[PDB]
Amino acid sequence: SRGSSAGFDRHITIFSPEGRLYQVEYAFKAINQGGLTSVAVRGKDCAVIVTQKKVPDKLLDSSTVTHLFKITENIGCVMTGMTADSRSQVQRARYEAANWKYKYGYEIPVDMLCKRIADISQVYTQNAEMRPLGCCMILIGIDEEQGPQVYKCDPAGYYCGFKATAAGVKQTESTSFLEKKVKKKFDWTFEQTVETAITCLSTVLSIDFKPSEIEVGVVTVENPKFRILTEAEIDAHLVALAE
Amino acid sequence: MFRNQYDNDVTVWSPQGRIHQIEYAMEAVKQGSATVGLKSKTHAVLVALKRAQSELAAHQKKILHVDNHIGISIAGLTADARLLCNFMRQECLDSRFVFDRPLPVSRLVSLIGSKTQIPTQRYGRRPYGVGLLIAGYDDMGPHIFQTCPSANYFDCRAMSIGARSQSARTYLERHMSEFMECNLNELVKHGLRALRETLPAEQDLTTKNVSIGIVGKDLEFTIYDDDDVSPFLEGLEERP
Amino acid sequence: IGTGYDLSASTFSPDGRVFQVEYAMKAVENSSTAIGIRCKDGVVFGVEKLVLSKLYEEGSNKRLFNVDRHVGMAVAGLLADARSLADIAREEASNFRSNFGYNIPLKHLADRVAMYVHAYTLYSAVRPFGCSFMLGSYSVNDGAQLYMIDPSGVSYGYWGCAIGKARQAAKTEIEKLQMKEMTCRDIVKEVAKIIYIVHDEVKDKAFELELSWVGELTNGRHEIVPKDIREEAEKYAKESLK
Amino acid sequence: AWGPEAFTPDWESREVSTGTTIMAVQFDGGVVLGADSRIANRVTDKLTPIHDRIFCCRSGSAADTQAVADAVTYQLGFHSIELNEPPLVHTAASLFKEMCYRYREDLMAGIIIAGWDPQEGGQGYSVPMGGMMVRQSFAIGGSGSSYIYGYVDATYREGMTKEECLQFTANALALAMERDSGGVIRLAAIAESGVERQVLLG
Amino acid sequence: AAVSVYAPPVGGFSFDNCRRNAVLEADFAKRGYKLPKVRKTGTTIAGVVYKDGIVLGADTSKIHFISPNIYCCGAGTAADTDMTTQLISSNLELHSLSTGRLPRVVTANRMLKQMLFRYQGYIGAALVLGGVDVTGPHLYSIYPHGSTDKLPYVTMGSGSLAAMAVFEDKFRPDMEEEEAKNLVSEAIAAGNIDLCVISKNKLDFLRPYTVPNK
Amino acid sequence: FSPYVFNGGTILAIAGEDFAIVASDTRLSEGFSIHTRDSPKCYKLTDKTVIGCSGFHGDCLTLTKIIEARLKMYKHSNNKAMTTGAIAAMLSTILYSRRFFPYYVYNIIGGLDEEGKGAVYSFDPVGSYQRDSFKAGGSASAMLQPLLDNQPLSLDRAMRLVKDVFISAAERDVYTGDALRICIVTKEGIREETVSL
Amino acid sequence: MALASVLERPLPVNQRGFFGLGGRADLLDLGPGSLSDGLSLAAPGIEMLHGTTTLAFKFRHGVIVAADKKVIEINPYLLGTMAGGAADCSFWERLLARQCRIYELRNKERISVAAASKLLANMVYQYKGMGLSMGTMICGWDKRGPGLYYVDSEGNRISGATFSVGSGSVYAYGVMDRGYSYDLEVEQAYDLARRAIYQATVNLYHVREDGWIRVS
Amino acid sequence: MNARGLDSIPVTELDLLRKGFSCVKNELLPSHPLELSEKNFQLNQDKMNFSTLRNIQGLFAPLKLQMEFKAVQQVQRLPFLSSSNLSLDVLRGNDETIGFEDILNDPSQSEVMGEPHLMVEYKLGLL
Amino acid sequence: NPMVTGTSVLGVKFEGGVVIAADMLGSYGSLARFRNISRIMRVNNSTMLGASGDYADFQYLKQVLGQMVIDEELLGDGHSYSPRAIHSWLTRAMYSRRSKMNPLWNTMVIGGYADGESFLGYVDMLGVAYEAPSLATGYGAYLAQPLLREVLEKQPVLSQTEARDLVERCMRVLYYRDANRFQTATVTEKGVEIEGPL
Repeated sequence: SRGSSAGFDRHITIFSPEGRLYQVEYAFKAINQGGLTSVAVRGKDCAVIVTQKKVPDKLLDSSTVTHLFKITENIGCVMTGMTADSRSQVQRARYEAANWKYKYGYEIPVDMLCKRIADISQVYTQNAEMRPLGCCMILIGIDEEQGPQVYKCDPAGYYCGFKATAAGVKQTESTSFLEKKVKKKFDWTFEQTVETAITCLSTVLSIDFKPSEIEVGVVTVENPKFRILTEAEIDAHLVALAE
Repeated sequence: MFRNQYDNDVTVWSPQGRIHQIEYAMEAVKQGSATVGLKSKTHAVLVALKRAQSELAAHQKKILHVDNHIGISIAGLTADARLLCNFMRQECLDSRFVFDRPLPVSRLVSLIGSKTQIPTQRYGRRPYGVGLLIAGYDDMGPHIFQTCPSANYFDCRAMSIGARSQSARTYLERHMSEFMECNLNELVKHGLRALRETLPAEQDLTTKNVSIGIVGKDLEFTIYDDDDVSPFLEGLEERP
Repeated sequence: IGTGYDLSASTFSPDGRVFQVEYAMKAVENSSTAIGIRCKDGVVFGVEKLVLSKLYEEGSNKRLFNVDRHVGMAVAGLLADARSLADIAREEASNFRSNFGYNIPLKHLADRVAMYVHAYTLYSAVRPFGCSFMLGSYSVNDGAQLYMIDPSGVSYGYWGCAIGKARQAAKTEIEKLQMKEMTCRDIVKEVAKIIYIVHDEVKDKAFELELSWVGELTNGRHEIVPKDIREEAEKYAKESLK
Repeated sequence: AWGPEAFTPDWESREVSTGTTIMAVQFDGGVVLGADSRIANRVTDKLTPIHDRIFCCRSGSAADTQAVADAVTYQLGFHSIELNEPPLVHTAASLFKEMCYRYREDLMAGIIIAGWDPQEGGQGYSVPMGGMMVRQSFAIGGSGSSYIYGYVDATYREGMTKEECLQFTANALALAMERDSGGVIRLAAIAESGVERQVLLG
Repeated sequence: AAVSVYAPPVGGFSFDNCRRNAVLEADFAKRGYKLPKVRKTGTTIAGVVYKDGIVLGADTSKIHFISPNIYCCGAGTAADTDMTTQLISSNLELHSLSTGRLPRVVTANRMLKQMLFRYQGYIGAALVLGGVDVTGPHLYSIYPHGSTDKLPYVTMGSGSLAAMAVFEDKFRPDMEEEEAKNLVSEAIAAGNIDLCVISKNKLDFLRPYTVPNK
Repeated sequence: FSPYVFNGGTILAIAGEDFAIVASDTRLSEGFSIHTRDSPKCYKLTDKTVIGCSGFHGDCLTLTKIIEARLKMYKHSNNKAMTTGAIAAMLSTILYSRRFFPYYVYNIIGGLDEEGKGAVYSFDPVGSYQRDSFKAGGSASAMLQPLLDNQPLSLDRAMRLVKDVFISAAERDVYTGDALRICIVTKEGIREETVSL
Repeated sequence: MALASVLERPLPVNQRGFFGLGGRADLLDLGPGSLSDGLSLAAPGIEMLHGTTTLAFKFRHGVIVAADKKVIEINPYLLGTMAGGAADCSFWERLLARQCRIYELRNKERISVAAASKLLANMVYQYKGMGLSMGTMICGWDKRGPGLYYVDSEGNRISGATFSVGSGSVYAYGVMDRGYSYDLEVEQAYDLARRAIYQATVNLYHVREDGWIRVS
Repeated sequence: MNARGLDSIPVTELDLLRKGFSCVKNELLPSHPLELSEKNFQLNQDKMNFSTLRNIQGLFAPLKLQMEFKAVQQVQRLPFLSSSNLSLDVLRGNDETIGFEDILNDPSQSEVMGEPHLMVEYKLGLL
Repeated sequence: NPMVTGTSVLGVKFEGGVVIAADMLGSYGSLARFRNISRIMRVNNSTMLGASGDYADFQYLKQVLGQMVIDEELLGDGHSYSPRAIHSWLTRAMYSRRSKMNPLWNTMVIGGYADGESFLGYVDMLGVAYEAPSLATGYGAYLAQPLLREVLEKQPVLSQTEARDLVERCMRVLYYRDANRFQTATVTEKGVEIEGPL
């Protein structure tokens, strides 16, 4: 440690006169640096994750550019923000899930994983040597007694369970659209969940999508393993939506 | 004018992507005295110029002994030179004890660079302010290596470091094409003539301000001081 | 403008940026240009190596390392950091081979080294690395592969890459190649030609071309180009300059 | 003396063994892993699944072998998630060998590993006490390892059908168990399509 | 303040009286005296898995409590059994409070196994563990050296041979509750009697967990 | 598991007015079997000192390597080669460093002193040493010391005596070698020659 | 390697050549070391003094010690005797001499007999039961007059006017007990010591104001 | 497997009231087979986690864990008082389990304690 | 705790290099069912190694030595390990492991051909090392060393075919002592060639 900067704004362990930490808020602002948006919707018997896919160069290999990861055999993920921080947090989550399984003899639940990640992330807020990671994590999975589950955690260390959440630049508009849809009706099948998840992003960004511009991952009760849809299936869903 | 904030530590990058403390440490090499090192097809020679505090004090020694086939020359600080010399000696001793073979100069200099890179990245440290010239002999023949405070090393055929070494470098570059055929004589003479270019035009080289170190095919590292240097100085010309 | 928030690697700008990492990435553009092109059956590297003085040997301070029996590496930026990262990569490959008894896949090695690089941009007791590098490999069951890692810690797969002072012109020149349907023997000449075109002689006195490939010709091994092929490629590039 | 003659600690005879018998036999499409029963028990499963297509059988101290199996299952699952591919039997065998060799002076553990992978097909490895790692066409361990070795070696032939391999393994295990006991013999056939377990009684 | 202390102390077991006791016991045996001994329990215990629950039996209480759906029986050294059961019960209560739902049998089995293996079998406690959770009824058998074993019926104690013979003679998969109770009672008597019945119909797995009373 | 093995050998040392003689056999054995018939046990340390050790072979090798490393360290630190007495004191300290797990080696040091006369030192596996005029060690020391005691001399007569002592001792010992090596330390340097047995 | 240097605790995991639970880590450091001094931990023929007899007594004019070398000259003003293991006696008395010289250099005044005996006893007491065997009599003269102490490896440390250890201890002790006298001249003391050591079955020392001398 | 773990007699040539009642021979060997195993449980567990994590993922993970531990273990009370170890327990994963180190021989109620300055000097390495 | 002997390893020196023969048998104790395993290692272009004793330690040393060779050849500076360097490293490793009462139960034979001169060394678990024209360790160590010693004493200089025939006849005598398969390796100017099993 080389000391702590002086000011109500330049360090993590210094309270403002009004009683608020500003480095945490700046870490929150750091999420919008990527420029992408993510939407997660929970159905009657399924959970769906949809996100953008931007490939600017032509010499890039599009196979190696992705934002959907896999924690365990039955837990998915999607990250928004700084790429390196997202990957580091993914590795930490994998290690924590493996340790829980070894110690307790059965698979870790989604809420337990989210709580563990949030508890680890809170410690960086109360010490002068470490800094928060600029990313947010959304997990999906299926419980035994309960159905699908959607969870989200933020750099401040706060986590909650939702019915339909979003993150990124267009979070507010996505939240309003999802609120209207859920208030209207919630009983959805597998086809309806994917359709509404795609429609939210389409109508918020005002873009007619293409099969190679999005990536989708689903979890269903019949097949509880995380699965990433292919270009043909994405195109079929898009054609059905257009018709 | 705008540099005052970003030149107080080695853990801070300047807005132009430069570490100013490394460049400041590289300037301590030019605070010493000139040193010249060259090599031929068989031998490797080090020549150094010694200074004295006063007429009643012995001249400081510049050429040290590392092993039976490796020797170094110093230009810069002194404590760093002593620490590096201790490290070199320990590594050579351990290698000889374990494998019953001499330690190759390339491996030794790689170890030096790896050790020196560390204090330029972490807090609470400063870079080594010393530059070395290494002459050795192994299965690949003679070798001359140069070390920098920025943890950089080069494989040279003739090099000069210290204060006002540009003249020596110019002479070595001009006379580079004749080094690989000379025997020990005229090779020590080429080195001495190169070193003589760092002096004012009025004064010359005596036997109390020059040191010579030679290592060869079947001759171990030896240091010639004081009266042992006269045979090499007999044949020099009158500074043409 | 990030004045006041750019003295440590653990400080966030009011718009959510870390400026020390940005300065470290800016530092890479102070060195010469290195390119790498992936083709149908191999990967070939090329580095424009400046000459400091005539007193140095032929093989001094190279910029192409042998990480493993099947992996090459090309660097740009501060040299000492490049040596340190090469040592790290060698250690990782050796550890994997010792643990599991077969050659490490390229993607795993890239991930390991990228995470190690990223770990330095989190604490105030150290500073970010100041060098970028590329990795290349080939195997019968996987094919050619190429990756890049930058000081922030982000890695990606590429069909053709360029790092250094003049990456923009090099990328423009590369983007006019159908590298998917050619062979290493036909890519060495193109690499040499691009390097010669990009080089600027007004601000740089002289340079020496450095080349090496890995692929089916070398039977899955990273090797230096033979001297005659280097001479032929240089002659072709010089003729094409006219 | 002990210098020029190169004496050996002879791990396998540290204590007398009166346990069950375990065998793994390779056939064309995969591998067949079996174990017999020979106080209480008779309703116990002696086959421990390590992964979806990898199994193992244990010999020696119960607690030590169970702890080793738990740790190996941990490490293999973590590695498979990291590399994003189905695991190889060689990796599991190496993971067993590391701890079976480092703790040779503290634990009494003998492991045999059988499984299937898409790269090399059905494989069977032996890691006896001491840390040795050798791949074999057929592997025998336990108590009848000396009683039935000659018969198994003489009778064994090259890759046969799954049913013939199951019959051969059952015959060898029955001859091993009726040395002079129990009545329950458990078998498992591992192939690409999946494991196929069955129990023979009476 | 003591003048001979350099570092702060720690907790856990203490090994101060090891050598002193080692020589004292030898001297007392040589001169022929008596020293206090450790209390032991050796009464027979049993258990069986019927259609939709677990039945545990003991002879004279001796059936420990680990959770509303998990119970255990012990044989060996009384103090070790009590301590291990209490520690596992507290840890499982913390786990249930954190996770918000009833625990599982495999979790208790794993904790007990790892503890007993950690202490190298010097803590003598042979246990019979049984319970029911969302997956279904389960029954285990743990040993002092840290080796578990899953069976449909187990017996421990001095008179376990007759009980095992009775179970081998008259066991049938998926029997009724009364038949299981009668079988356990007869097996215990073949070697008063206490019976514990954990049934799926008396447990709700769709409600948030609340702390019970003790 | 015994970490000690006995190997045969026999060493001798005679100190003169301006010379020193160290001799030894050249056999390596393990009681019954014969390892090699060519293995001298005399090692040259500097231009004026020689050491001869016998016993367990691995300990002998380790001791010689440690001694050479320490000699190099002293030469680097003090800018001069160290004398015989300093070597003896350093070896005594090194030997006592392992009192509770000793080296199974018997050493004899011979060479010249500062004044230019012969010097002989004899040690024990723990480190006790003293200066003598002639000393015999090894397996056959017990049956060889009385002969020397009942029998300073010049170089030629001392060599004659050494030759007859070893030729008489070899025929009555089961560990003596087939060749004899003699190292002569004088003011002009060191020379050595091998005598067949 | 800068992140690993910050953590001021070198673990085997952070070093090179690590794989599995162990690896090529214990086979890396095989050098001969740089500088230290320390006895090795516990796991042939050891020279021991068996047929030796010693004698020592103090009187008005100093301390006279005789024996049958077997007497260690620690200092010009301090004397010692060995009995048992020669190597242990030599090593520990060399350490005692070094300690006495350090004390004299620091304090500009010679050490006393009591302090030296206490230092030797403290050094040899740490290894009780390990296997050390030594018995020493320490003679000297300081500001409080002549001194005489007996130190062994069992922690014993006693002071007296007459001591004797050896094979012929009983006879010589009886002789010099019969012939003892505090107010004794130097010549009669020499005669008594010679007669006692003769009847025990010849060296002879004499400590004075300004250092010991050799008589015969 | 976390509980299974895998020539230092210096001579002063590099106060007896402070230290006493100790001999090298008795401390040469342990008194019980479980003594060293219990004294070094946490160290062995950390070593095992570091080994597996380094073998599977790489060098970065154990280095980051050690850096976090060192950073969080520098804001404690002075050694003559008792600390709570909240964030260290959270990072280490022992925030929801109770062992035998917590209910036996409470360190917060120890029967011996030395001088403050002496402990602070000993921790710094001066003594 | 009980001890059993190890398999036999033979070695002779001829004009152009060295010849080494080793037994294919697993072990003489309860591990007799692990048949048909090789015990001959090729280190580099001018060094080969034969082992006799415990197999796990042999595999561990094989791993370490192969990794060291790969590490040295990656640099490509023109320096390689000579047979004497391997001999010294093995001796130091054995002694260091022995000093901690955790030895490596092995008895190695090293042969090589560098600079036009052959090499033949011997290392055991206690750190005893030497060089001899012929070596023999294992079950018939005392029944084969004098035979090879006298045969080489009669003719100090031997050819390749004569050395191979002598090794074959010694192995035949050893099998005739107690009643199958073996393999032979040779180091010369061409390199290390291994032929087997026979």
